[PDB]
Parts: sequence; structure tokens; C-alpha cells
Amino acid sequence: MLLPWLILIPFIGGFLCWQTERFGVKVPRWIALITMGLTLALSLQLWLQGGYSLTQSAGIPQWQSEFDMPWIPRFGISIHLAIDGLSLLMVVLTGLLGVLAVLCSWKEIEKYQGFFHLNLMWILGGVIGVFLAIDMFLFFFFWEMMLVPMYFLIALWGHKASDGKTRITAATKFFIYTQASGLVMLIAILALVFVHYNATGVWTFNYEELLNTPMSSGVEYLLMLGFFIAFAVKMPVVPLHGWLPDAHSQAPTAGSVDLAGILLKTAAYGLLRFSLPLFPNASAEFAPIAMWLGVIGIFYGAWMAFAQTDIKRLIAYTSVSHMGFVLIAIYTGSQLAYQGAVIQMIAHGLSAAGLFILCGQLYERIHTRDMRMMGGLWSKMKWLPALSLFFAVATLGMPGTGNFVGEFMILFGSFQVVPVITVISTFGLVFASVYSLAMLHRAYFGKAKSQIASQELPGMSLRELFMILLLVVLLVLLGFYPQPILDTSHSAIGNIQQWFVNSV
Amino acid sequence: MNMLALTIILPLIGFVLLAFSRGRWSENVSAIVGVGSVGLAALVTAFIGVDFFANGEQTYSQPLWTWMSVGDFNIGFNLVLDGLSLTMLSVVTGVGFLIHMYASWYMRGEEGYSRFFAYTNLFIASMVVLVLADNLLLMYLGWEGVGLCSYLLIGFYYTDPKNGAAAMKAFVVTRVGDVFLAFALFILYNELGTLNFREMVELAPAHFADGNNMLMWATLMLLGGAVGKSAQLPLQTWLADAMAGPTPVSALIHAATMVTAGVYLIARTHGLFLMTPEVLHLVGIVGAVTLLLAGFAALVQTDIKRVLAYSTMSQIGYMFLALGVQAWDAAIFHLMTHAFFKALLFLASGSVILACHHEQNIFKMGGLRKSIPLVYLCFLVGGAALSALPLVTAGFFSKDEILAGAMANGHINLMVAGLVGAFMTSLYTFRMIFIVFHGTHSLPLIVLLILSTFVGALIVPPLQGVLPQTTELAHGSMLTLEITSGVVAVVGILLAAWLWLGKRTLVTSIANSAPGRLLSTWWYNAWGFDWLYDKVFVKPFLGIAWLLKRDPLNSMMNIPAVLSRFAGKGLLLSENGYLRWYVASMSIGAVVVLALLMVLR
Ligand SMILES: CCCCCCCCCCCCCCCCCC(=O)OC[C@H](COP(=O)(O)OCCN)OC(=O)CCCCCCCCCCCCCCCCC
Ligand SMILES: CCCCCCCCCCCCCCCCCC(=O)OC[C@H](COP(=O)(O)OCCN)OC(=O)CCCCCCCCCCCCCCCCC
Ligand SMILES: CCCCCCCCCCCCCCCCCC(=O)OC[C@H](COP(=O)(O)OCCN)OC(=O)CCCCCCCCCCCCCCCCC
Ligand SMILES: CCCCCCCCCCCCCCCCCC(=O)OC[C@H](COP(=O)(O)OCCN)OC(=O)CCCCCCCCCCCCCCCCC
Ligand SMILES: CCCCCCCCCCCCCCCCCC(=O)OC[C@H](COP(=O)(O)OCCN)OC(=O)CCCCCCCCCCCCCCCCC
Ligand SMILES: CCCCCCCCCCCCCCCCCC(=O)OC[C@H](COP(=O)(O)OCCN)OC(=O)CCCCCCCCCCCCCCCCC
Ligand SMILES: CCCCCCCCCCCCCCCCCCCC
Repeated sequence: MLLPWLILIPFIGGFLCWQTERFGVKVPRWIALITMGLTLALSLQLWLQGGYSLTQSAGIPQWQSEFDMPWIPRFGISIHLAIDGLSLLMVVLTGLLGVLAVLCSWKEIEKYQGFFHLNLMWILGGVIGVFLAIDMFLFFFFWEMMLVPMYFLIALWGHKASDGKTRITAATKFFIYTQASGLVMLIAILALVFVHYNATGVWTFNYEELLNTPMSSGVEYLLMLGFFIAFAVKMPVVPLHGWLPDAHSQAPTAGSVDLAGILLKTAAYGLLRFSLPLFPNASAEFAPIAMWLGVIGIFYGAWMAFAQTDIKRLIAYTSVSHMGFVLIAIYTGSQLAYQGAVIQMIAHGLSAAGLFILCGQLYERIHTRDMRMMGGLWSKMKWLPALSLFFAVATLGMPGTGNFVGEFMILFGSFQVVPVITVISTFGLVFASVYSLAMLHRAYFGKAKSQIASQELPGMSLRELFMILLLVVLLVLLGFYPQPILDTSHSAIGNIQQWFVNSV
Repeated sequence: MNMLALTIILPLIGFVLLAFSRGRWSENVSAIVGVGSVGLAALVTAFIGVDFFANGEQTYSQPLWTWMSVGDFNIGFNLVLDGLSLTMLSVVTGVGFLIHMYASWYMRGEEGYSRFFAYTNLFIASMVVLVLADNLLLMYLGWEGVGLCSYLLIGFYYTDPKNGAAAMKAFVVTRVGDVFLAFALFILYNELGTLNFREMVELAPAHFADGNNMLMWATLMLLGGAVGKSAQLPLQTWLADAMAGPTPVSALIHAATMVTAGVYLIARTHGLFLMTPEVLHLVGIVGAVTLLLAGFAALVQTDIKRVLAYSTMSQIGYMFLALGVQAWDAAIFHLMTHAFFKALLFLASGSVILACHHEQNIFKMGGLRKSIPLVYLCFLVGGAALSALPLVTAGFFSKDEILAGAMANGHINLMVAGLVGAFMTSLYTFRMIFIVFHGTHSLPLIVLLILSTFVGALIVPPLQGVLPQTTELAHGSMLTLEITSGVVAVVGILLAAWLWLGKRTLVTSIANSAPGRLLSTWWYNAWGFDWLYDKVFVKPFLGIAWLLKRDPLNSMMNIPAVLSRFAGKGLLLSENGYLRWYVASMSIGAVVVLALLMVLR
């Protein structure tokens, strides 16, 4: 019963942020902070009361909480929400990143700030709705609903130093990629619903009933391919990755918009919940292609990240390589690799959030993103280079941070399943260390390569420093004590894995 | 006991305090925090050793918590204590405290004093995690930690880009070693279901009764990780370039912590290596070849730090040779004694560099025995211990035990490789000493001076029970081996005195010859492994990075937009605004529709 409020509190909060701009120009940030804190508190209350650590795997469907209400009864479409351990971890993560995105938009008080916060809250509510919806039309509706506030945030509130047409080009490329992939998913959804309707005789878009739909291998393969194309655009999977560094580079330069809309990975969750259970035979046949696409993604993202002269594009290609690791993990049949994928998704969220916030602070201090124009910044700044060193170390895959835990559990399970791909992926870890050290050397070490770097810069505020240190503490605790997260996701991950391997 | 976690926590507390101080504290406060954290770690290690010998040298276990538990994948966060762990922990904490006191004196007036001590405290904590780890994944955490702290400390003077390049090279080569170690971890978990050392040794013979191939692969990957961290073949190219940092960093890396990690890894996992005798003999071969190559390359270096770096490579090759001939106690004993005299040598070279200026070449400085007598005495004792002078140096007894273990197991080629290496070790060591030094009693230096003599040889590590006993050689054979090693070292010292002490006509005649120039150029560049690795890995990596710097996959996904724009511009030519053309197009469409309907019928 709290799931509809988990979706609705961001929407009502965005509406109140828009409306309460008349009461003051610095008012709607407090409303956004209060509503994102309420969403995070409700997610934590669902975590505490859920008892996920004591839950044993009982098979799909198995929901800790559920909600159903008819929406379009002609097609059997209902607002049907459900939460288990994996969805709960994703919802807590997006609540935390939403609070960080509100705090990162602090002290940016201009006209139509309330509409900026409305767009931010609607993106966050759409992400939560993606994580909660367990019927196909509502999932697709939330999947495509995030793209309009995201488009207008990139195009209208985007990077102010750009040409103005580059922001529109990047936003249009993002929107076309994601909406066309969504339409392919909608075609797959409709064809699955019609196959079920011909097999049984009742219209349904419910995920629980669309399981075990009898269909041939070719039709199941085509439906899996439509779902995979939609998830592969947003994962990102090469060559469908090209929207991501352009969307990151032309995003609003606070960095809050990255955390709100681009940073989270709903596509890995989508693969886990709707690709392996709905089409297990097709996913089993597709697994070599997906794992080789993941290997190509790891190495291509590392090579692209090394070659960038811009920090934001470097972090974007870092994300591409990490999601290649996750994509390898998903198409194995290992509970260990799936738990590593969950830990890696959360750790990538925390580390990429820290990197993007630090990059935004550095850009607002030096007014450039070109690493050829910056250097020797360790001697010129107070807190930023050391925290950037920590977060580059974390994205490198350093033990003591959760990225190592996720990546190495992925590699352990994958080696139990596919050894050659695991060998190549660990060399991908070597390439990750190469690009992290390249970024640290080009940005913060050496001599200053321009006049803007040869000056003492103001230190970070208490708010930015405290939220970065919160991210640091969360990453360190996830690296040293990841057991609560594993116990939370264990039952859902076991259900997905036992559905995937017993039907093949 | 029950204070191993304290030996980890105190350097961690020092690292956190000195990192978050970010230079605001005075140098006295930061110095006492860093040196006192390492010193209290050493004092707790002393209490732990006293308690360990108070019992019957029994293995102690301190399980802190459970790191991760997914199904049967149950990696625990546990610490273990036996004779090997106590020996490594005592060496690391004591030599690290001596180096920390010397660096407290030495780094005065430098920017990033507290940052330096934070990084060294994190280095000590990572090495203690490495040596005390109950399983292989906690050991991997310590392994990566010492690699990261080596990266942070080698490139300490970050304003010079060459130091940063050296640190990046060291980190990338050791991460290739870490990848090999991770392969070993994956194989061992997939085969045995555990990464605990004792459990792996217990469960290995039952699982590999039919096939031994996967255990051979696991031990080969353990060897790959060990040669990555200890700078052996084929991953030795980083150690010579890693001299860019301060001399306490070099002393810490080359004596206390980093290069001794591979030897500890081989000695700790000896139960798995004894089941694959070919891989253990390969460890011995790698050690012998590495010590020979390092002895060749150290003879032609023109810098004290590079001579000491290739000396470190040669001594780690000696330890690997001792491990490969199943002389484990000799390997750990030589590790301890080499830590002593190499820390002494590096601190004395740092004193030389501080007394002089601009980092002059060894042919520039000369006749320095009268300018600095006590530094000359420290260098003399350290080089005598390195060259294994008989009956006065601990390195003599260490190399004697290594060669006795090589003889007792029927390894003659490895024995003559060790003899040639000892001769060349004396040759290059006293070449540097007679070139530099011919032509205020600090406490760590005095302690290392005492420990570099036979007093350090009096210390016997408590390895009886952890590592198997080396087979005992005959009394006549060990006596003639002692005589042979002694006369080899003595004629090495005397030939070095005849060549480089004096007018140096003969060595200049050899060096100015064309084969002499070719051999000097070959050995100066570390046998061309830097060049080979550059041309084989670094150049094609940069070539692919240049080739991909404008995203090709993004462009081949952008080409549908190009086709759509071209097709739209082509279709817009029909909208010419001419009414007769509109009528004509309607009639054309009528013809096409009627013809299609007639064809389809
Ligand atoms: C403006 C210009 C640019 C824009 C336009 C460009 C073109 C857009 C359109 C591209 C897609 C074209 C159509 C692809 C689907 C073809 C379907 C097909 O051939 O189906 C035949 C058969 C149907 O199944 P059937 O055999 O009847 O089953 C009963 C017993 N098996 O099928 C089967 O039996 C299974 C066949 C599986 C393999 C065919 C599907 C290939 C999909 C290619 C894309 C995905 C590639 C892999 C993933 C890459 C990364 C995402
Ligand atoms: C664990 C045992 C060992 C086993 C192996 C472990 C290996 C992995 C360990 C990873 C730790 C992080 C390593 C990379 C980041 C290093 C940061 C750094 O260099 O800090 C130094 C810097 C002070 O340098 P300075 O130049 O004097 O000042 C800046 C200019 N004013 O400092 C600063 O400016 C302030 C501090 C910046 C961030 C420091 C590191 C943060 C993470 C560790 C502490 C987190 C807080 C403790 C609580 C955790 C949760 C309980
Ligand atoms: C690699 C270094 C060695 C490890 C020490 C430092 C690691 C990093 C410190 C910060 C992060 C710590 C995260 C873990 C904290 C302890 C977790 C915990 O409460 O474990 C539960 C355990 C109770 O025992 P049990 O019921 O068996 O639990 C099994 C677990 N499922 O609880 C216990 O038994 C508690 C045992 C005592 C733990 C004391 C830890 C003090 C750490 C101080 C560090 C200060 C610096 C921190 C930052 C360092 C740089 C990253
Ligand atoms: C042949 C048999 C034996 C094989 C042994 C194992 C491999 C050993 C490899 C050793 C060589 C590693 C060299 C690393 C150097 C890094 C430091 C360096 O030179 O950095 C330069 C550059 C810095 O980047 P940037 O910031 O742009 O620089 C500004 C100005 N240049 O940074 C760079 O240019 C980055 C260079 C990256 C190099 C990547 C190396 C990948 C290694 C993969 C090993 C695979 C092993 C197995 C092979 C197959 C076996 C069947
Ligand atoms: C001299 C001192 C020591 C030096 C270091 C040690 C020597 C290193 C020599 C090798 C170099 C590193 C490569 C290590 C690969 C290890 C792979 C391995 O152990 O695979 C185990 C796996 C077991 O499969 P199995 O159980 O036999 O399956 C049949 C069913 N029973 O086996 C298999 O499945 C068989 C095939 C495994 C895959 C082999 C090739 C993998 C690809 C390697 C690429 C390396 C370069 C990467 C470059 C990245 C891009 C630049
Ligand atoms: C059972 C065996 C018992 C032991 C037998 C002997 C073992 C090997 C001993 C080798 C050393 C012998 C001592 C005398 C020569 C070395 C000392 C010397 O003369 O060095 C001169 C020069 C370096 O001195 P430097 O300080 O640079 O110059 C003076 C300052 N202007 O030096 C140079 O520039 C180079 C000197 C080269 C000396 C000859 C080396 C012979 C071995 C060559 C191996 C080549 C690689 C392997 C084979 C490849 C295929 C052919
Ligand atoms: C602030 C408190 C400092 C206490 C220091 C205690 C140790 C004395 C000084 C260092 C001595 C190092 C000696 C190392 C010997 C290693 C022997 C190993 C035997 C297994």
C-alpha cells in the first residue's frame, strides 16, 4: 500500500515545487529536499519492515509487498506494483541519489527553478515506477515517461558554455535512442500478450500471468530480442552506447541531473526481471552473444575513456565498461554472479555519483572540462583532488570499496560458468586501472598547463563536502561489509536464477 | 595475542588522522602520529610474539566478521597467526618503524609531510592485512592495498611528471600481476570451494586425485601474481623505474613490504606448490634467471639507487631460488636479513643524497670516505652483508642456507647460478662502493648496522611447524660449500678492488670497446625488457586509443540519421510547387495502382 505513495510523493512534490515558486525564489529546493527525504524514508521503512534477510526463495512470483488497481480494463491493464529485495535496493538507491541531486542543485537559484525541480522529481518518480511496475504496459509507460523531463533538462537547462544547438542535438539523440528502443519493446510486449491471448483466451498485461506462455523458439527469440534492444540502449551496450557521453557532456552542469536521470541502471534490473523469467530458453540461447557484447563493451569503454580530453566523457565511458561487466554477469546462471551484479550496480551508482559531483565542482571552480588545460591541481585545491583520487580508486575496482566486491563476485561466478570470458574481463580490469590513473595524472598531478590552474581556488562548501563524504562512507562500508545488501537481494536473485536454470 | 586487529587498526587510524589533517598540523604532531602508530603496531607485534612463544608456538586465529556469503561462497574476514605470519609481521612492523623514524628526520621541510606519513601508514596496514590474512581474498585485499600505496608513494613528488609516469608504470605492471593472482583465486574457488589456506591444503589431494591440470594452472597463476609483486621475470620492469620517490619509500618497498609479498605468497601456499613439482621448479628457474639478469644489469648502472634496485631484484631472485629448491626456511631467513641490510643501504644512500646535492652521477662524486666517515661505514657494512662476506654478515649465513638447500635437493644448475650471482653481487656492490667512496649516529641506522652483522643472523624465525624442514646436507658437503662461497665472495671483493679502485685503465678499456659498449647498452636498459614491453603493449594500446578517439561505433549508429536526412532532401524535390506536376504525379500513381491491381489479380 506504500508503493503507490513511493511513486506519487515525487510527482506531488514536483508539482508543489512548481507551484511554490511564487512564495519565494529559494523555496522549491526545500520542497524537493523534503519530498525526496520522504521517499527515502519510506523506502528505508519498507526495508526495515520487509524482513528480507529472513526471506527464503519460493519461486516467481514472490513479492514482499503488492498493490493492484484496474487502469485500462479493456486490455486487462492495471496499475500493478510489487516490491521484493532487488526492487527495494533499487528504490533505496534512487531515493538516495535523488536526495543527492536535490542537494547538488542547491545554491543555483534562478528563474523557473520550480520547473527544474518539477522535472527532477518527475524523473525520480519515473525511475521508481520502473522499479515497481510488474505489468507490461505500466512498466513501458514508466520506461518512456522519464524521457520528456530528461529531454527538457538537457536541452533547456543544459551546459551553459555550449553552443545551444549542441545541447538540443544531444538531447534529441538521447530521446530518439530511448524512445525507439522503447517502441521495439512495446512491439515485443504486444506480441507476447497476443501469444498468451491466443493460447488462453483472456487479455492480460500482468507479468505473473505472462510467465510460462507456450510459444515456439523463434517467436520467443524475437520477443527476447525486442526486450534486449530496449534494455541495451539504456544499459548501455555497444554500439547503442553513443547517446550516453553526449547526454552526460551536455547535461546541466550542476551534475545533479546526471544522478537523477542518467546515472541509475534500470536496464540491468529490466534484464533480470523481464528477460530471464519471461524468455528463459531464448536468453539461454542468446547468452554467448550478450556475453561477447559485454566483453566488447568493457574494452571499448576503457579505450574510449582513455582517449578523452574531457572529464565527463571519461566518466561516461567508465560507466560503459562497468555495465559491460554487469551484462556478462546477467547472462550467466550463477547466483553468485547475480549478487555481484547487484553489488556492482549499487557500487557503480555510488562511485559514479561521487565522480560526477566532483567533476561538477571542479568545473565550477576552473570553468573548463579540458584536461589539457588543467594540471597540478593537488597543490591548488583543498578537498577535491583527494576525494577525486578516492573515487577514481573506487572505480578502478579497489578492494575496500564495493566496486571490487561486485566485480569480483561477478568474475567468480562467471569463471564457474564461462572461463574464457572471465579471463578477458579481468584484463579489462587492468584497462580500468589504466584509464583511472590516466585521468588522475592528467587532471591533478604534474605542472599547471594553463593560467587558470596556476591559481588558488576556493574550497568546497560544507554541503558538497558532506555529501561527498557520505558517498565515501557508503562505498567503504559496502566494500568491507556488503552482507546486508546480499541478504536483502538473496531471495529475489535466487528466484530469478532458479526460474532461469530449471526451465532450460 | 588477540591484538592482530590492533596491529592493523593502528596504522589505519594513523592514515585516517593524517589524511584528514591535510597538512594543517605541525610537523612534530604529524610525525608523532605517523611514527607512533607504526611504533605502537611494532610494540603490539612484540607483545604478540612474546605471547606466541609463551604458548607452544600454536597457530592463533582471530575471526573478525564474515566478509561475504553467497551460497557456498563464504569468504571470511579472519586473521591467522603462525610462525610465518609472525616473522613477516615482525619484519614489516619493525623495519617500518625504523624507516618511519628515519623519514621523520629526513622529510623535514618537505611539502606533504603528513600526506607522506598517511601513505606510509596505509602501506603498513595493507602489508599487515596481506601477511595476516586467513584466506586468499583478504590476502588479495592486502595485495591490492600495497600496490595502491606503492603508486601513491612512488609518485610522491607529483609536480615532476616523470615520477608520475614511474608510479603509473609500477601500478599497471603490478595490476597485471594482480590479474594473474585473481585467475589463481578463481581456479582455486571453482575447484576446492574455499580460499582458506589450511582448507585448500586439506582438500587439494582429495579433489585432484584424477587430474592435476587445474591445480597446475592455479599454482602457475599464483607464481604469476608473485612475480608481479616481487618484480621477477617477466614482470620486473617497474622496480628500476620506481626509484623516483623519496629514499624512505624505496627502503620501505625494497626491504619491508612490497617485494617480500611474492615470497610470502609462495611460502604460504606451499602445500599447493608441493603437489605441482614442475611449477615449483619453475619458481626456482625464474628466481635463478632473475638474479642472474639483475646481477648483469646492476654492474653497469651509473646511479646508487638503480644499483640498489637491481640488487633488490637479485636478492628476491635468491629467495625465489630457495623456494624452488624447497628450502623454505632459508628463503624466509634471507628475506629477513635482506630486509635488514637493504633498509640500511637505502637509508645510507638517502643520507648521501641529502649531504650532496642535485643527484650527481657516481662518476662525479669520489673520495667521499673522508667527507662522510659514518655514512661510509654504514654503506660498507650494508655492502658486506649484501655481498655475503663470511662469518661477520647475516647475508653470508642466509645465502649459505639457500645454497645448502639447493645442494641437498639435487639442484646443481641452480647452485652454480647462485654462486655466479654471489660473485657478481660482490662485484657490483663493491664496484659502486669503490667508485663512489674512493678517488650523526641516528638510532635506526645503528639498529640496522647491528642487525646487518651476525647479530641479525642469530635471529631464527619460528618456522618449524609451518614450513617443512629442509633436508640436511652432509657435514663435509656443507663445509666445502661454506669454503666455496667464502672464497667466491672474497675473490669478488678483490677483483672489484683491482678493477675500479685505482687508475681504472682496464675497465675503461673494456667499456670503450665496441662489444663493451654493446653489452653496457644492453644491460643498462634492463636487458631490453622495457623496450620490448613498450613496443608490444604500450605502443599498440596508444595506437588503438588514437584510432578510437572519435567514436566509430557511434558513427556507424549515426549513419541511419544521415540516410534519413538524404532521403528527406531527395523526397522534397517532388514538392516543386507546380500544379501540372501534381496532376502528373496523380496520374502516375493511378497507373501504378491499376497496374499493381492487375498484376496481383
Ligand atoms: C531508414 C533506414 C534505417 C532504418 C531501418 C533499418 C531496418 C530496420 C528493421 C530491422 C529488423 C528487420 C527484421 C528482423 C526480424 C526478422 C524476423 C524473421 O525473419 O523471422 C523469421 C522467423 C520467425 O520464427 P519462426 O521460424 O516462424 O518460428 C516457428 C519455429 N521457429 O525467425 C526465427 O525463426 C528466429 C530468427 C532470429 C534471428 C533473426 C532476427 C535478427 C535480429 C537482428 C538484430 C539483433 C541482432 C543481435 C543483437 C545485437 C545487439 C542488440
Ligand atoms: C584497510 C586496510 C588496508 C588494506 C588495503 C586497503 C586498500 C584500499 C584503501 C583505500 C583508501 C583510499 C585510498 C585513495 C584515497 C587517498 C586520499 C588521500 O590521498 O588523502 C590525502 C589527503 C591529504 O593530502 P594533503 O596533500 O596533505 O592535503 C590535500 C591538500 N590540502 O587527504 C585529504 O585531503 C582528506 C581525506 C580525503 C579522503 C581520504 C580517504 C577516504 C577513505 C578512507 C577513510 C574513510 C573514512 C573512515 C570511515 C569509513 C566508514 C566507517
Ligand atoms: C582490512 C583492515 C582490517 C579491518 C578493520 C578496518 C576495516 C575498515 C573499517 C571501516 C569499515 C568497517 C566495516 C565493517 C565493520 C564491522 C562489521 C560488523 O559489525 O560485523 C559483524 C561482527 C559481529 O560478528 P558476527 O555475528 O560473526 O558477524 C558476521 C558478519 N555477517 O562484528 C564484529 O565482530 C566486530 C569486530 C570489530 C571490528 C572493529 C573495526 C574497527 C575499524 C577501525 C578502522 C578505522 C579506519 C577506517 C577507514 C580505513 C580506510 C578505508
Ligand atoms: C610477452 C610475454 C610476457 C607478458 C608479460 C605481461 C605484460 C607486461 C606488460 C608490461 C608493460 C606495462 C607498461 C605500462 C606503462 C604505464 C605507464 C606509462 O608509460 O604511461 C604512459 C601513458 C600515460 O597516459 P597519459 O596520461 O595520456 O600520458 C601523458 C603523457 N604521455 O600511459 C599509457 O600509455 C598506458 C599504457 C597501457 C598499457 C596496457 C598494458 C596491458 C597489458 C596486458 C597484459 C596481457 C598479458 C597476457 C598476454 C597474452 C598471453 C597469451
Ligand atoms: C614465468 C613466470 C610466470 C609467468 C606468469 C604465469 C604464466 C602465464 C601464462 C598464461 C598467460 C595468462 C592467461 C591465463 C589464462 C588461464 C585460463 C584458465 O586457467 O582457464 C581455465 C579453464 C578451465 O576449463 P576446463 O575446466 O578445462 O573446461 C573443460 C571442462 N573440464 O580453461 C579453459 O577453459 C581453456 C581455455 C582458457 C582460456 C585461455 C585463453 C584466454 C584468453 C587470454 C587472453 C590474454 C590477453 C588479453 C588481452 C585483452 C585485450 C588487449
Ligand atoms: C662456472 C662459472 C664461474 C664464473 C665464471 C664467470 C661468470 C661471469 C662473470 C662476468 C663478469 C667478469 C668480471 C670482469 C668483467 C666485468 C667488469 C668490467 O670490466 O666492467 C667494465 C664495464 C662496466 O664498467 P663501467 O663502470 O661501466 O666502466 C668503467 C668506467 N668508465 O663492463 C661492460 O661494459 C661490459 C663487460 C662485459 C664483460 C664480459 C661479459 C661476458 C658474458 C656475456 C654474456 C652475454 C649475454 C648472454 C649470451 C647471449 C648470446 C651470446
Ligand atoms: C612508540 C613505541 C615504539 C616501540 C618499538 C618496539 C620495537 C623496537 C624498535 C624496532 C626494532 C626492529 C627489530 C626487528 C626484528 C625482527 C625480528 C623477527 C623475528 C621473527
